[PDB]
Amino acid sequence: MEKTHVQLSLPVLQVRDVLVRGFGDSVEEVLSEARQHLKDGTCGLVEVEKGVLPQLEQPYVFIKRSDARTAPHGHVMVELVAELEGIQYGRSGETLGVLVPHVGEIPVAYRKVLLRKN
Ligand SMILES: O=C(O)Cc1csc2ccccc12
Repeated sequence: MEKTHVQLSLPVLQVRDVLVRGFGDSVEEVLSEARQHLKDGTCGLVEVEKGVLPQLEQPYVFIKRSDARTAPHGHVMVELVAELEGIQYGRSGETLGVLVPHVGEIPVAYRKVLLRKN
């Protein structure tokens, strides 16, 4: 069945290339859709710098580090946290980036993660 964590290599996208700038319209929807796109191989990652979040659509889905002691098989352990109007749904570690749908944009790198599914 579904293991608790899955190894994934996520394409890193530049913010100005992203065509679909979020996963939906509520905290529960964006987390659900993020998880579905991760399962389908159609999720990208944008690294957060000044100017990035105002160019994307709320609610946001972040991947954040879930454990800063080890990174098994060269993949950092992460979990999902959503944000709407400055309030976060989950508490976790440092942000690795914001997740968005991937619809064919050309990435600039890949980020290896070990994702906690739920
Ligand atoms: O391990 C799998 O084949 C399933 C899977 C890959 S990414 C993700 C995200 C949420 C729920 C399930 C999954």
